Amino acid sequence: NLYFQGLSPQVRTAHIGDVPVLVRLMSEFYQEAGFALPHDAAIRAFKALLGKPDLGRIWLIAEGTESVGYIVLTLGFSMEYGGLRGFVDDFFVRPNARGKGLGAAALQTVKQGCCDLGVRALLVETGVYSRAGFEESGRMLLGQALAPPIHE
Amino acid sequence: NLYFQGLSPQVRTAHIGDVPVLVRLMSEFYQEAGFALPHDAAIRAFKALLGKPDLGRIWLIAEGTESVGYIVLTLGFSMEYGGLRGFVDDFFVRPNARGKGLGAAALQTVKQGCCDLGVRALLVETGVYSRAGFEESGRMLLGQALAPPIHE
Ligand SMILES: [Mg+2]
Ligand SMILES: [Mg+2]
Repeated sequence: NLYFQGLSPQVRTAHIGDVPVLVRLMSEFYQEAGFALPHDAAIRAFKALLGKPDLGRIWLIAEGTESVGYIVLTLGFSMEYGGLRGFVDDFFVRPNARGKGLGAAALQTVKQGCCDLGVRALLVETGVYSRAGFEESGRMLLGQALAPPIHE
Repeated sequence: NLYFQGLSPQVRTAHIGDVPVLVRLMSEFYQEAGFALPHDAAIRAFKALLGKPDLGRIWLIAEGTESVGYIVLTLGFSMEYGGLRGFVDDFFVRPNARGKGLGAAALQTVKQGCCDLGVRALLVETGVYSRAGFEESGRMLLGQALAPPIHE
């Protein structure tokens, strides 16, 4: 199939004016998991990231006249690669918009963005991912919170 | 035991002049794993990180007149926390200097550094970690390389 027939044009860069829609989408994403998302905290986070491109990038996933999803890339240095690595830090497609290939398109867009930026690797914390070239790393992830998460 | 009797003063911030020692230590770290580390790539990586504090921080672990280890903190945005999270990105103590509590001191220093910076969480990819408050996150990590790692 040809480019215009596919879903790549449906994934677009997000701007400051998109914050209200991004907040709604993140709120839906959180509600689906049974969490309440404070609107101030969400606004703060999206504005912080949009205000400093060095931190990463956000794309919205469009269908008709609506954004029906979004994906967030965050960036950090990696000694293993001697350069930046990226994370698919958050990724949401509305339930009604799933199973249409939008998620796959979003991941391809982020991967292309990474290559364009000279990003050396792309990771995600967790089907759609496997087909996008994400495979299990085999590394045990440890952590500790130093502050409450955003939904608190 | 009192502060001066402990190992916290043994963990110090690294500067540009430390690059030759950092490269040797990273080379030892890599050789222990059976890898050869290109010296140009190592120099490039340490200089990049030391040149841009927004990317993270490096500490050296001192014993007598020698650095016997180092630890690297890298920083990235996290939507989950609505702020920066940190990674213990690399961590090496020379074999002869292990089992003396130096690793524990290094991790405490990084954790304090994170709190001072308003970093919201601290993660590590993988005993010493457990006692430093790192516990299994339960999240499967997926990834794909977009470029060769530093030892290639
Ligand atoms: Mg999340
Ligand atoms: Mg490493």
